[PDB]
Amino acid sequence: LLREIKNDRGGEDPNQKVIHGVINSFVHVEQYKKKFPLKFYQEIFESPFLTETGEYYKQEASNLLQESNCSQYMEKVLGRLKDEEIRCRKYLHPSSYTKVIHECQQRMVADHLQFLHAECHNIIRQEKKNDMANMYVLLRAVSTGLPHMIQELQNHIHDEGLRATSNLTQENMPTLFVESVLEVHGKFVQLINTVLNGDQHFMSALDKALTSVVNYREPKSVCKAPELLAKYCDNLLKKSAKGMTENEVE
Amino acid sequence: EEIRCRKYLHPSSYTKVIHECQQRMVADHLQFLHAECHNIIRQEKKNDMANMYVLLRAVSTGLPHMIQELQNHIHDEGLRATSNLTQENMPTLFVESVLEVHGKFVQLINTVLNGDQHFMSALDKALTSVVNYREPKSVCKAPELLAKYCDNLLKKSAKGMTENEVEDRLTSFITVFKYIDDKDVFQKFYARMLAKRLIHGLSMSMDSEEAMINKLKQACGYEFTSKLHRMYTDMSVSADLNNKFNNFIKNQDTVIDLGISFQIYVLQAGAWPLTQAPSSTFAIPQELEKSVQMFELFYSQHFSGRKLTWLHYLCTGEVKMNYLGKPYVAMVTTYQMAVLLAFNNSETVSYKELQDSTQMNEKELTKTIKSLLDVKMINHDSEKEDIDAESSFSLNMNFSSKRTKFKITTSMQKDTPQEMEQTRSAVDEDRKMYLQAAIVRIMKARKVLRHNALIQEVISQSRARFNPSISMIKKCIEVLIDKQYIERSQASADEYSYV
Amino acid sequence: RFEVKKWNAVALWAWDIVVDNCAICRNHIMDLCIECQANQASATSEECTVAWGVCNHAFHFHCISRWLKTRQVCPLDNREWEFQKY
Ligand SMILES: [Zn+2]
Ligand SMILES: [Zn+2]
Ligand SMILES: [Zn+2]
Repeated sequence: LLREIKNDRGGEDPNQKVIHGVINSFVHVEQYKKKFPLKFYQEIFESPFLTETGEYYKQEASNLLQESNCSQYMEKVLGRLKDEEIRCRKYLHPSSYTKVIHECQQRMVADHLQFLHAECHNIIRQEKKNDMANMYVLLRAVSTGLPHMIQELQNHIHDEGLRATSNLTQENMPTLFVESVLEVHGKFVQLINTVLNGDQHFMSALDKALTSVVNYREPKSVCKAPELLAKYCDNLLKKSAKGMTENEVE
Repeated sequence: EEIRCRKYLHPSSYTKVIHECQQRMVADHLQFLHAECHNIIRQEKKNDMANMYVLLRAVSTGLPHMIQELQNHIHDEGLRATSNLTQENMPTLFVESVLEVHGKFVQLINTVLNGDQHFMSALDKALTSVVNYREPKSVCKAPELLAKYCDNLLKKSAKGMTENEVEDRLTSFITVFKYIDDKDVFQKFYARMLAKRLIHGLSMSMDSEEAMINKLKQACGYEFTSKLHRMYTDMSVSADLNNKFNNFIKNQDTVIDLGISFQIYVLQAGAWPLTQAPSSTFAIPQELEKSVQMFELFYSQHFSGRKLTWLHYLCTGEVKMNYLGKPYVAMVTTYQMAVLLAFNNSETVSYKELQDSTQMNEKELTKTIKSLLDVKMINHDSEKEDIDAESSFSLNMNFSSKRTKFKITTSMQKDTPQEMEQTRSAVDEDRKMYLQAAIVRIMKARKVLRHNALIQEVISQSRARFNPSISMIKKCIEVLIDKQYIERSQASADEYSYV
Repeated sequence: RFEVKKWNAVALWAWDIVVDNCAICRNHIMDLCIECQANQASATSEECTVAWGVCNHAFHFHCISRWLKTRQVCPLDNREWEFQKY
């Protein structure tokens, strides 16, 4: 039974009805047991299967790192993870749907956090929107995966925000400063919404990174953000002779 | 009746007497007024229209029919004033005709029609329908013509256009630009033309470009012109960068002796529409390779953390040809300069030697030989002048042009339909990204909405940028399905859920 | 003989920050600086301390010192430089 599921993982398509029928026997025999109607199924097949899919996906994940970089490794893992959701759906009992996928994750993405976290810097910094939506859905399942992307996004927003509010012209500093934060805020709210599921753990990474750039102080000086945002209100709430209609101010 | 009730009645009954003198004298006969409204608007009779507007404004619900009739009249006038355009000069005359219509009808509304804000809104909607005259399911010619208009009037031309005329013309043009509702296409096209005009030195003045970017920023926002202002800022700081590089090479230990008048145009990667789409590996000539090495050293010393992607299809320079008596100095792209240096390597040269000396792809190479032969710089020694397997050709000794600074390249305009479609596809990708952002934001805010309300709120949110379609939105839901971020509701397909 | 007189060139600058790397030397921060990479026998391999700014950007002490001898601005983000650690 493990051989014709492993053969299914190799590409070939065996009899779906026969494999599902034999698997259903280990849980349909126990239908008259009032206590633990799946204890037979969870020891005859599921425990060997979870070990079989553990030593197979450990071998497959180690077989993917040799001839694939981190960019296309996640395309392959997501291809296997999506296939495994389909494969266990048509073969196993619905009780073992989560155990197979969760053990698949613990052999591909959770055992290779250090490989994914080391390349998580280049994914965030270069703004690879396709790879950032793959590193997310791989590290979202792992409990300890996101807290490094969250730091690398916060470090990216803080460096992008600081670079955007740098060396502003003295003529229009109150207006340049506000619009420089709003383009960083506007870009990364959309980037988090499109790519990182609009996650609140990442919106808090943006707010904790935009707070540092707004409250950034020059050496032996004071934070000029309250003064600059006081003039920005003053600049557009005066009687604007040139443009700045009523609908634009509001 | 107003003066009569003023001289006879109490002050508290001035309005009520007039209200019953209008609600039963021009509101009970409102059908006749509304029926003649279409004719009195289309004929454009001033005093009659003014009296008609006063009477309909007196009636509580007699004015919006006049609004619709006037809006339809403006739509028809704009359509008949913009559908007769020829291809001789479309970008100028299209915007000029739209300006004439807008100015004439603003004067008509403000002078003989009290300047009502409802009529201004109707005029704005009518002109929005006019300039966005989508030829059915084919194109939207407005943003491309507006971008071409800006490029034409900002390009350094010998026809004669003073600075003040250009400035007031752009100030007028912004009124046309305010209602395009496809501003992403115009942004990408203006970015492409701005890149070409800044790099090739076709700008009449940096002040004009900065003023136009400021006008667009005031029209839309800082997020619209952030990339354009970064392009302009890089082009302004290029002079300081050249001065700093010259100071760097003067303050080194030994004499570097570049041998060329190097003048770099380091550009920010994310802010410019340029890209390394021609991924052919180009072999830099040695005398340029020394300058490339020295500028890499400078840009790794005076700037840190920046890798410097070299563009070999935006580069040009002057080459001398003292081999045949030094007749002139030729401005030439570096792709063609490489094969000119290969000609310098050996007079008898074949295509294989060009391939091993430039390492570049065959399509760009064949383009360089074509763009050299059409200007009769070189002659093909083979039987046929076009491309073939052998392709052995040497220098032409019969080139006797009368220009001491003759230029053999003219790819300053380009605008081939392939890159036009590539630009439109980039707009489509950005539109898809914005629609995904809106969908995810709305779902995260509410988590329960229907299809029609979702479409309406997407249209309302993205009204100021473009006019999104249903298929693009459904493609965005499909992409979020593939990324397992969205899901329709199990109870009904109309509602939506969250993963 | 063809002689090139001008080479007006266009290049795109993009950020090339890699993890745990000194931006001036383009090498790892825990390794020695490129200024102290030469004459390594004279260098004691101890004075190349890692200097961190208040912008959380880490260089070597010698590299950021030589940087500050020309301009008082951080390279990776164009803000002024404040030491916080060593
Ligand atoms: Zn260093
Ligand atoms: Zn050192
Ligand atoms: Zn820094």
